[PDB]
Amino acid sequence: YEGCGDLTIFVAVALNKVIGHKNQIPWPHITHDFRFLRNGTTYIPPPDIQNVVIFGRKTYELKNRINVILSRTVKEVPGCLVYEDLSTAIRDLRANVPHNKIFILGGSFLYKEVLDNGLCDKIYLTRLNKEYPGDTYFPDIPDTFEITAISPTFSTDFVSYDFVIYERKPPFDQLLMTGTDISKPKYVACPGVRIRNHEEFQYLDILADVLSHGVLKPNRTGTDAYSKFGYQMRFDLSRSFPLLTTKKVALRSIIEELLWFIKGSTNGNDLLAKNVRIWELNGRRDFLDKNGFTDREEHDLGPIYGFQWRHFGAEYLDMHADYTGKGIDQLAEIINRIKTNPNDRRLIVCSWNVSDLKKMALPPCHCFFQFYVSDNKLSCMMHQRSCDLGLGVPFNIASYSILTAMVAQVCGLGLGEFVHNLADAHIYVDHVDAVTTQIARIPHPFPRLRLNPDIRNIEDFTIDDIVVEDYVSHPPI
Amino acid sequence: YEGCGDLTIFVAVALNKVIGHKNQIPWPHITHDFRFLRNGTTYIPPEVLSKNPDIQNVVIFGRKTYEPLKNRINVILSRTVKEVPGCLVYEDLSTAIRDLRANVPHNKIFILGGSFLYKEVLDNGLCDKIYLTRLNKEYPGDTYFPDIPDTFEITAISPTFSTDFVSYDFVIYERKPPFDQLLMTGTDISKPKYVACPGVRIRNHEEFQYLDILADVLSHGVLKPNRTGTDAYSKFGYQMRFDLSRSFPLLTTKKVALRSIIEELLWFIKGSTNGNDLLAKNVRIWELNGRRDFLDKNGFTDREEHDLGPIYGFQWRHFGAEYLDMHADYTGKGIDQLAEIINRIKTNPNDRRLIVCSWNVSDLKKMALPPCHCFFQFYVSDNKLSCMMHQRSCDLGLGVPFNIASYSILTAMVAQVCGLGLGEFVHNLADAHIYVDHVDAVTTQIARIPHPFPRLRLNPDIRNIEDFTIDDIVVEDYVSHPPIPMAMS
Ligand SMILES: [Cl-]
Ligand SMILES: [Cl-]
Repeated sequence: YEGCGDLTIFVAVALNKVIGHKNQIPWPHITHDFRFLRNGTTYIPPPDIQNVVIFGRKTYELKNRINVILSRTVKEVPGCLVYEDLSTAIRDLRANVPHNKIFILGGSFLYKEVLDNGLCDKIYLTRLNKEYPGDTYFPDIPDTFEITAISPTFSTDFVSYDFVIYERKPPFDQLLMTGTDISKPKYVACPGVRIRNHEEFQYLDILADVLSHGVLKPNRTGTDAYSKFGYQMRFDLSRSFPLLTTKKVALRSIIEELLWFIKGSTNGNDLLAKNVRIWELNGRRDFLDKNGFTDREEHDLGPIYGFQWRHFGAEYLDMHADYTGKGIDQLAEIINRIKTNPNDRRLIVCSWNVSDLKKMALPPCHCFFQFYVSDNKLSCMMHQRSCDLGLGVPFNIASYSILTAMVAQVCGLGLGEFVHNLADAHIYVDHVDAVTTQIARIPHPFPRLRLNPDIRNIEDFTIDDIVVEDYVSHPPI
Repeated sequence: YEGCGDLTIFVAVALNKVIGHKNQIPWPHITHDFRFLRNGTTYIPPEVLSKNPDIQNVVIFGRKTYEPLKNRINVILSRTVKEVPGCLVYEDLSTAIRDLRANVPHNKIFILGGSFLYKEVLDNGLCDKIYLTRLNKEYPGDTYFPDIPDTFEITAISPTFSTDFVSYDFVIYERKPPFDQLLMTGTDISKPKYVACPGVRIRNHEEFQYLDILADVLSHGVLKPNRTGTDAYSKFGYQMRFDLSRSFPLLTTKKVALRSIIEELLWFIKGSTNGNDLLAKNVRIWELNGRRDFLDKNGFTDREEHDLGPIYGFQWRHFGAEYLDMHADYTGKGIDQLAEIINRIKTNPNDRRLIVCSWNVSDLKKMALPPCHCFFQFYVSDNKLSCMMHQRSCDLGLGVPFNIASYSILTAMVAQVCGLGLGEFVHNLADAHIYVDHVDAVTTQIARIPHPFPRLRLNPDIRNIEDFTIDDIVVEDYVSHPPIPMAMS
């Protein structure tokens, strides 16, 4: 295979490695993916030259490109060049047919032959987060390749997906003009990935930033933490559901917790009854008496989140009390105001009720969020005063992404962005090794969120009405 | 001068253009400036370094310039000394360069001064690049750097730095994308309508954060109505940060009324809700919103003129108190958040709950305006105080520059009283907008090249935050472009 190196693959691959079913594409058409494949395969560095596109006899369909077929069962096709061998086809085109670049568009045998003889330098692979029935498969990529580029996660009504590139294996004034010493972070997330458009990299980079540059200082828990202050992350909720994929995150507890905030409950038995334990330790006899709540029942958590959302300013008594018509129903008012005046700049739910702090088991961590409406899409921004990057923050991202999607449905709006402000972002010293493993993992396409579309009031959502589809993740750490 | 082009200048220059005084540096030494000059004049590209291991840069001066500059070929121009301890000497510049390039293997030639040498280099177009340390203070002197020809523009700006006695930055003046990066966005493969200072390619001045946001909102913001009747271009979610140990971020691209910012802050701190307290000091920030017509239109029909309700100050000092009117005595009532958080910082700086919140949901309806700067959080690490503030509604043209300054002063005040050094101010913008009638103003502003930021000096004797007065809060070395008129809508 002399002179047949540097061939580029384009392919779309399901989660179970299927690329074809009965000579057809095993999934419903992804228009986006064909826009992508076209754009990549027609690009000419900046007169009438074209790129070459090669496929096997099976691949049953291309404009503005040279088409080359590999068959031993046909030598004539309308419009196409035909060859019996890959060896023969590459040598011939590169000597006698003037072109820019050669792409390989498929048949498993074409891909296996291209891969087995080390003839491919680059693979543009559309990753689909779903298994599809099939009979034709993309061969395993040899350990000789790594992913160097990742796009944002996208989605259709039936799958989430992205594009990757696999490949084989700074001017002085930019340093001088910082004003600081001219002469490398101890930790870098996925150093091999050079084009880093997956939203999850926002999170990996922050982990890496805190471990590299955070100050080791103490805190209320006893265990110390590396800490740094001030970050902002954004997630496009029209596109994907930002549930982290570099480790497995379970959401059942997060969703029950959100629903419980929405019901305005301060009763921790409501969660335990569903075997949700997030809040258990903070409702126990020990923790309560230690924090001065001698006179309160176990699992009475005080006027925390849910109380503030539905009853801000009401006098708290106990978790059994009736607070209907008491205090200000922030959540209800703000949903109403979104429907009635989407341009309002005060679409805020504040849990940081300063008067009620002394009565709370834990003062709120996600203290404050604000909605925004622009072109019929709902955005949300949330302030998080204390941010556990090891264990906490990933649940918080999902929670407020789900809430925003919930509020958008009931208000008849599309989805914009969740913007998450982190104040004291920290990694506890015990988690340094878990995190080091995490930032080394290449992220999968994010999942999608599907809400029951019949639900028209925020109070009517239940756990079955909130489904995350197509969640592929690395193992739990 | 055949073959005598691309000479590179390094120079340090006062606001009045003085580079020398009695053969001495006019200002107290800036060691940072020497390290900068050193690093710039001794740098060899690794390409060249590997193919010539011992190669050095050349550095030229006239006899006058009185310190050999290690790791460089020191060249010295004179007509009155034929040899110097370990240097090359020449009658004139012309021959120096010709000889150096013909017969003395070197990497790059730098011109380190004498006015006449700078003058000769500029006049004859021999220089392609100037590395200039800008000082925001005039100093007495007798040697000046020549005016820089209109043929040069600034292409790089460092962060603003400061010493005990001046603020300064570094700039570069100069004469005059891979396909996978585009494909892998997943979106269109093929320019924003507005770009701030497009000639500046290295953009480390912090003010660029604010200038880039102005351009972003103009380029991509959505025009939307609001409660003022004047519409605005609007976009959601930004974050800016300012290093308050290096400089005070008073915007330089327009003249900002510092005095009005300070009086307003002191007014918040005292917990006052009487707009007359500001008017009595000819500060008019709040006048429109305490007016009869505006109070009545928003239902505050039995309220006294310029009684603004339980806004900011009241919330900082008396959160949860019952508001009666602006004359009522509230001492002891409500929760004194400012006092308590100040106390928490001293007692336990690693507390993760150092929050002052003005967004009192129970009091929103009694307010003239619900607060725009809702909520701020303090943070300590390495004995440095940082602050993060959430602004729900951000008037980019008029309000935001005041906010940045206001909270930077506050963080400095709180730092001083807690015995802390200075960290960062971190500004979170939610609804960031440009009103339609500020569009020309801002387009003017974003083309202007930032000056180095000023410095903040607090009276060190003040130990309680309530004892600060305007004389105690000084901003030094403020250089700015002219003011830009903008209507309050
Ligand atoms: Cl407003
Ligand atoms: Cl905490």
